[PDB]
Amino acid sequence: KAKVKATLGEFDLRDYRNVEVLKRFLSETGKILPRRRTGLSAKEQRILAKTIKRARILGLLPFTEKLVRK
Amino acid sequence: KRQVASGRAYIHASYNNTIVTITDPDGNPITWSSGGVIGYKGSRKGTPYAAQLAALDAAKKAMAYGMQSVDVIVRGTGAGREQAIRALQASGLQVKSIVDDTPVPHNGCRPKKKFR
Amino acid sequence: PITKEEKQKVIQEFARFPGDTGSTEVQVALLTLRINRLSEHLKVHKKDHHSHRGLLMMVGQRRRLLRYLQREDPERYRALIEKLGIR
Amino acid sequence: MRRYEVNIVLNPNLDQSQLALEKEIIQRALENYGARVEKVEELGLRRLAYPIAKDPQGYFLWYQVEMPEDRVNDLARELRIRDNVRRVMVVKSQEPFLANA
RNA sequence: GUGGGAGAGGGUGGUGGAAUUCCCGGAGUAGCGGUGAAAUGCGCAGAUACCGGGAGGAACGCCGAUGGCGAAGGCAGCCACCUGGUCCACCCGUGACGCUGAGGCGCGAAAGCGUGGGGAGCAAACCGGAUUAGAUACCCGGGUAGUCCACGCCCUAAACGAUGCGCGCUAGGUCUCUGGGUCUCCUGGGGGCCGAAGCUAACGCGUUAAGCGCGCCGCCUGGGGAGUACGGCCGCAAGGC
Ligand SMILES: [Mg+2]
Ligand SMILES: [Mg+2]
Ligand SMILES: [Mg+2]
Ligand SMILES: [Mg+2]
Ligand SMILES: [Mg+2]
Ligand SMILES: [Mg+2]
Ligand SMILES: [Mg+2]
Ligand SMILES: [Mg+2]
Ligand SMILES: [Mg+2]
Ligand SMILES: [Mg+2]
Ligand SMILES: [Mg+2]
Ligand SMILES: [Mg+2]
Ligand SMILES: [Mg+2]
Ligand SMILES: [Mg+2]
Ligand SMILES: [Mg+2]
Ligand SMILES: [Mg+2]
Ligand SMILES: [Mg+2]
Ligand SMILES: [Mg+2]
Ligand SMILES: [Mg+2]
Ligand SMILES: [Mg+2]
Ligand SMILES: [Mg+2]
Ligand SMILES: [Mg+2]
Ligand SMILES: [Mg+2]
Ligand SMILES: [Mg+2]
Ligand SMILES: [Mg+2]
Ligand SMILES: [Mg+2]
Ligand SMILES: [Mg+2]
Ligand SMILES: [Mg+2]
Ligand SMILES: [Mg+2]
Ligand SMILES: [Mg+2]
Ligand SMILES: [Mg+2]
Ligand SMILES: [Mg+2]
Ligand SMILES: [Mg+2]
Ligand SMILES: [Mg+2]
Repeated sequence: KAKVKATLGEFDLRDYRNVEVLKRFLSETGKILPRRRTGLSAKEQRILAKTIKRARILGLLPFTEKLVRK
Repeated sequence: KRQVASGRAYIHASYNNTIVTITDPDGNPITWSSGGVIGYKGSRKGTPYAAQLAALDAAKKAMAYGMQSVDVIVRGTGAGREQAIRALQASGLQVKSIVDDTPVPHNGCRPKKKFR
Repeated sequence: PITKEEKQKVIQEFARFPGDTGSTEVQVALLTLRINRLSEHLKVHKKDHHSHRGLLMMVGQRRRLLRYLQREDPERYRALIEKLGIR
Repeated sequence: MRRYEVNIVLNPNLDQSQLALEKEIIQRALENYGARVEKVEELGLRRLAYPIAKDPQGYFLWYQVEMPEDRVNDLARELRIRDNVRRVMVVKSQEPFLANA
């Protein structure tokens, strides 16, 4: 149940262009994962947010998705 | 009369009623049902039993249309929302996947007084 | 905004002597620069109130330092004022 | 003058004549608004997460540039005029804040 | 002064997706909606549910917090431009240049007013359906002003920390935001919770003072009458001081 950053490399938080890493911070849905599960810090999380949103505008990352099972 | 084989199943659940629509893979409806479709009239429609009977009605109506493989879409929180799906398990239809698509806004619209 | 080039231009223009950053003269100059900047920004954007408060603050400070200067040596005051073309 | 990043996403199905055309127009606009190009990364065809203009994919261009600040918004306005250009996002260049490093 | 920092601080222009409503098309029938239960309402002129396309307005989910910013009112999608406040480090510059502040001037949630736009959702009034002894209300279906933008007015409030501003002083502990550091920790600057001394009628306050002092401004003097009367001023009016 380890938090994201815990299993992850050394990466640029301000890079909107890189999906490979950023996707990992999103949820099953398109939601942006809370700090509890992203293992980040205040400033960290706060930069990640704006970065993700940037990506989203570019269509690289989902605004939202659909849930499965249920 | 189309003999539609595999198709899509949508379940729209509210607290006043539960209704079901079954469609072809590109989404166009085949047959449907609801709590009012069967006997029930008033609040009785929002009950789970109504949901079961509804899902089943739609199911049979699909059987006659030559339906077998079905994917499920569920929209809304409501009583017997689950029971609907439970009925489609025993529908005699193979249920490939279940998905919750329930629409939620990013807060565009001021809701009704009842809702805030 | 105000770049460092412009800054230093002003400071080294108004310095009482080399290496003087903080003279009353210098302060009032810098102030005045930011003042004229802001007010030109308020020629348009008339609805920006918060900045306008800021400008009130700046004005206040400037008028204060000038009051000091003219209290201590009136000549430097005349000089500065006539150089900048103010109050 | 300051350092910015121009992000351009345009229609994926372009003929090479069409592509070179659109890129030519881009270059033209850049030269016309006084933007010098420090470097460029073209990643081209990519799968969008949501369809943009009825289509699942998009063609991607990334420019690092330097240019007068006052002209930037105009530059975006101009770059979006082209029909074939679906997305234009200009950002200010920023130092790479890192983590877990 | 220099060098760094955080931020929904303000103004302008762009711009992205989710949803609602409407319109167009596909496919599809007998109801949908709604409540404690119901009815008005909508539906064979084809609704509800489902798929694709379009139009338009308003507000920005997750991130989001017990968080951040601002003097207050208040400020949340993303981008750029214009711009305010503020904090730390270095000990570099001026040399008491300081604090408060009756008047004045400016800002000032919401509702309200004027002129002109805009109008999706919501919704005073209002039109209906219920409930009830009655329903002029709660609940349900509609619906105008308004809510939105530009410009000009209004100047109120539980405008709340019901706690004026500045400075010095008086144990700590714990959580936190944000800088620097020789980075189990120390040191500044914000946000909380416990508690020393002390205060307080009590509750409680307690380095974010309601403690110990100093400066300056505002204000109080039993309740009802009454934020009413007269007068003045401001206001298009409502009305405000
Ligand atoms: Mg019902
Ligand atoms: Mg275009
Ligand atoms: Mg802002
Ligand atoms: Mg803004
Ligand atoms: Mg139709
Ligand atoms: Mg009819
Ligand atoms: Mg009828
Ligand atoms: Mg009729
Ligand atoms: Mg319209
Ligand atoms: Mg929240
Ligand atoms: Mg408040
Ligand atoms: Mg700033
Ligand atoms: Mg010294
Ligand atoms: Mg000396
Ligand atoms: Mg003062
Ligand atoms: Mg006001
Ligand atoms: Mg208003
Ligand atoms: Mg009006
Ligand atoms: Mg309504
Ligand atoms: Mg109503
Ligand atoms: Mg006092
Ligand atoms: Mg540190
Ligand atoms: Mg503060
Ligand atoms: Mg502290
Ligand atoms: Mg005690
Ligand atoms: Mg305490
Ligand atoms: Mg004190
Ligand atoms: Mg007291
Ligand atoms: Mg009396
Ligand atoms: Mg009154
Ligand atoms: Mg009298
Ligand atoms: Mg009078
Ligand atoms: Mg009059
Ligand atoms: Mg009144």
